Amino acid sequence: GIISLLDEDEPQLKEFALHKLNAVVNDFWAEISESVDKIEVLYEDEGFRSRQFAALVASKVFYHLGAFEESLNYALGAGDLFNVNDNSEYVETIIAKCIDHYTKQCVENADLPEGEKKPIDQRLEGIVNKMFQRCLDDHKYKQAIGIALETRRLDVFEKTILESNDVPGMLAYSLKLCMSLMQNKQFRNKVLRVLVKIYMNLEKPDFINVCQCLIFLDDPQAVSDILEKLVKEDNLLMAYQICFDLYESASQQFLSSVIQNLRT
Amino acid sequence: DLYSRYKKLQQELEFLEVQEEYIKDEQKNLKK
Amino acid sequence: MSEKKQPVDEDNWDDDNVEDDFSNQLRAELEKHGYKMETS
Amino acid sequence: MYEQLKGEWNRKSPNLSKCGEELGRLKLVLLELNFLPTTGTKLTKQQLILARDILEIGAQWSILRKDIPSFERYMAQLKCYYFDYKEQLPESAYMHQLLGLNLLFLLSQNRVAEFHTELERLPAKDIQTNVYIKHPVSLEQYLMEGSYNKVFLAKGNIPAESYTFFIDILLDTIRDEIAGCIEKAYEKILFTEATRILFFNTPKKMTDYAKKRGWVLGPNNYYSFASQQQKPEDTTIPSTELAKQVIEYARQLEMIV
Amino acid sequence: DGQATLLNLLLRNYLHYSLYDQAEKLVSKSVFPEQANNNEWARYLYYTGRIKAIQLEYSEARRTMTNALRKAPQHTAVGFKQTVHKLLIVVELLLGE
Amino acid sequence: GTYTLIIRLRHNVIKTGVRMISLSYSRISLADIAQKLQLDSPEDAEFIV
Repeated sequence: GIISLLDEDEPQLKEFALHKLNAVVNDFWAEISESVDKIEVLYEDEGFRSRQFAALVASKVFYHLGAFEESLNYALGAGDLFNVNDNSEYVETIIAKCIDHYTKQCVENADLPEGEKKPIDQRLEGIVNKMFQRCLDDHKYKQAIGIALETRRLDVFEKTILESNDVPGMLAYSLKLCMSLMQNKQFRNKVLRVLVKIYMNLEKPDFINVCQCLIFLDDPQAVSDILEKLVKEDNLLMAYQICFDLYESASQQFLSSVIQNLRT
Repeated sequence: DLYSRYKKLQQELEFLEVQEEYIKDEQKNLKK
Repeated sequence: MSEKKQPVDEDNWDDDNVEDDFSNQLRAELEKHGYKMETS
Repeated sequence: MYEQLKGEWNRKSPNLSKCGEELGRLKLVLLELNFLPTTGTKLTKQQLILARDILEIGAQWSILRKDIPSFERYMAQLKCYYFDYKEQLPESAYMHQLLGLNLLFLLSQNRVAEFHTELERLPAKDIQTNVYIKHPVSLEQYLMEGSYNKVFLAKGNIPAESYTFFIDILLDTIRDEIAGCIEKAYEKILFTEATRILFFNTPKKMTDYAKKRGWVLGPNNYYSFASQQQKPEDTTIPSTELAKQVIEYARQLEMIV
Repeated sequence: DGQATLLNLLLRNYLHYSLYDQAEKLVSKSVFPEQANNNEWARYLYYTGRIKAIQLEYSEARRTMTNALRKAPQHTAVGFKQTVHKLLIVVELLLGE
Repeated sequence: GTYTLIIRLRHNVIKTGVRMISLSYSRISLADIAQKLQLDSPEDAEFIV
C-alpha cells in the first residue's frame, strides 16, 4: 500500500517509505517483490537522506528472490547501516555472499592481480579481516588457520602465527595439512618460503621442516646458510637431521647442485 | 579438524565427476 | 495404505449421451403428431 | 486537535490554493501518526476516520483536474484502508461509489485481469445489493459480448454520480472498437444504419473514419472491399517448421538420452 | 519439504483472501520442490490451478486441473476431489468443451 | 465459492447458440435468430454475430 506514494517529489515521503521498508519487510515482501524497484532512483537522486539506507532494504528484499549479485552490489553500496547489525539471521545470509564472492574473486586475483584488477570495495575486503578478527577473537583457530588460506593471502597467515593461540607445534602441523590439501606449486612455494624464515627466526629452529620444505622448494643455498649456522654454532649432532633427511629425501642432481654451496 | 572436512570432500567431487563420463564412454563402446 | 491426507473435508454412458442430446426434448412425443394432423 | 482543514473542504474550491497546503497537511498527518493499521490504541481513530475522510475527498477532487496517475495513489491508499479489519465504518456513502469507481476506471484502463481480481473484495456486494457498483460489472459484462445498444442504454442510466471522465473513455473505446469492426463482411450499407449506430450522423467525423480507414464516401454507399486471398497456400513454412519437427521426432526416437 | 508444504499451507487462505499475491506465486522460485510425496504435489497443482482459473488463464489451468485430479489415492472420503471434479469442468465450460 | 465465476458464462452460452445455428442453418434472417435465441432485439443480432 506504500507502493502508491512514489510520485511525491517531497523525498521525505520516500524516507517515510524506507521507514516502512525495513521492519515489516516480510509480509509485503510478497506484495512488492518484482513490481517496483525505484531504490536506485532515490539512491541516486541528490535528495539524499535515503542513499546510505536505500541499498539496505533492496539487499533485504531481493534475497529470497535470489539476486545475490544484486543484493551484493547493493550490499557494498549500502554503507555503514548495512554491516552494523550482526545479531540476526541475516549476517549468515550476507557473508555467504560477500566472503564467497571475495574468495572466488581472489582465485582470479591469485591468477592475475596485476593488470585488469577488480575494484575491490573496502568493505568487500573490510568484513573479510573484520570477521577474521571475529575468528581470532572468538578463540577458534582451527578455522582461523583456514580462512587465512581461503582468502589466498600470505601476510595475514604469516601474521597469525603470533596470536592468542600459541605455537607448541601449532602452525607446523598446519603444513602437514596444507601439504596434503595443497593444490599447485604456485601457491605452495610462496607460503612455503615465507614460513620457514620465521621458523629460523623462531626460538628453537626446527630442522626437519626447513629441510623438508627446501627439498620441496629447491633452494640449494639456504641449507648451506643454516648449515653455516650449524658449523658456526659447531654441533654436528644438530647438523645431522638437517643433512640426512637431505641425503635421504633430496635429489641426486639437487645434492650435486648444493654441494658447491656446501664446499664454498 | 574441520578445515579438511570441506576441501577433502570436494576432492571427491572432482574424483566423482570423471566416472559418469567414463561409463558414458563405455556405454557406447560396449555397443560398438 | 490408501490414506488421503485430508486438507479440505456400460449401462450409463450411451444412455447419458441420449440424455446429452435429448435431455428435455419431446419426452412424450406421442400425441403431438395427432395434434399436427389438423394444424398441418 | 490539529485539524486545520474543516472550513474549505465541503465547498467547491476547484484546484485552488488548498491543494498544496492540503498535501502538506496530509504530510502533517504523516509526521504525527502513520496511516498504519494502529492495532495498538484502537480507541484512537483521529488518524483513521478523520484522516480517511480527508484522504477520500483528496481522492475525490483528483478526478476533477484529470490527475490520472496520482488518482490511484490516494485510491489505492483508500482500498488499503479498507484492508484494515479494525472496527470503523463498515462502509459509508463513499466505499461503494469510490471503490467500484476505481473498478470503473480500471474497467476502462483495459486491464480485465485486474478488473476481475478485486471480486474477492465484495463477494456479497455484487448482485444481491449495491446497484451502483453492479452497474460497472454489468457494464463491462455487456462489453464482453456483442451487446452494443444496451451499453448506450447504460449511457442512458448513470445512477450513482456523474461518471463522466470514465464514460468519455468509454466513448473512445467504442470509437476505436467499431471504427475497427466496421471492417467486417458488410456487403453494402447506406448512409443511415452504420451511420447512426455509433454516434455520428453527418458531421465530417464520417469523413474522419471514412478517410481514416476505407468504407469510402460514395453514392449512399459503404464500399465492401474484401480480398482475403494472398496469405494462404504455403507448403514452404510447413516445409520448414514441419521439417524441423520431423527431426524433433527422430531425436527422441532413436538417440538414447 | 520446506520448499513444498510451506506454499500450500501458505496458499490456503491467501486464495480465500487473494488478489495480486498470485503473481508472487508466479515469480516464486520454490514453485517446484521437484518431489512432494504424491499428495502435496497433487493438491499443490490444484491450489495453483484455481489461481489461473480465477485470474482468467483458462487453457493452462485445465491441464493442471486434470493433472491435479489424476494424482489422488484410492480412498473414499474425497471432498477435495468433489471440489476439483467440479472446478475442473467449470473452466472447460468456460472453454466450450 | 464460485458464483462470481458462474456469472460470466452467458458469453459462452451465446457462443454455443451462434455456433449451433451458424453451423445448422445456411441462409437465415437475423429477424429469426434473436427470437429463437429469445434475445428480444434484432438490432444487435448484427452485433453479436
